[PDB]
Amino acid sequence: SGRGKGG
Amino acid sequence: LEEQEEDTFRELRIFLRNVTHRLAIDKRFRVFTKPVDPDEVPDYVTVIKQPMDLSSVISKIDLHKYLTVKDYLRDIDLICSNALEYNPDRDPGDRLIRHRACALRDTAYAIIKEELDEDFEQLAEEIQESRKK
Repeated sequence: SGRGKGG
Repeated sequence: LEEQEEDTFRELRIFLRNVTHRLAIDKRFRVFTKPVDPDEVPDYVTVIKQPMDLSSVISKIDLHKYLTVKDYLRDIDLICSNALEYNPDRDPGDRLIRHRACALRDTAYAIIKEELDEDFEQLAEEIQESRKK
């Protein structure tokens, strides 16, 4: 995974 | 003559435009209607080699890049699989985007299952086969 959105 | 082959692909593109429009106006799939923006998600390109989204699918339909619904679904699957590969499962936003990716996949397959004539699809796949020769 990457770090994810909204960050 | 071989006009019949081009007629098949023209009808296929019209069908694909219709399916894609229904996906793109579904509020659940807004997040997949534009490419992921590296300015908002700077690590995206370090995870995802082949980005895809519904606006790119529409461009590809119009430039004749899909000769079969199989190849179209390959790109719907890629939207979903990119989203499940990139997005972790740590907060409610992550879970929402992951559930939306699966629903995009499931919705597209269900429309296709319901509305696509199998002999029509098979003809398109076999023309593509004969053009590979």
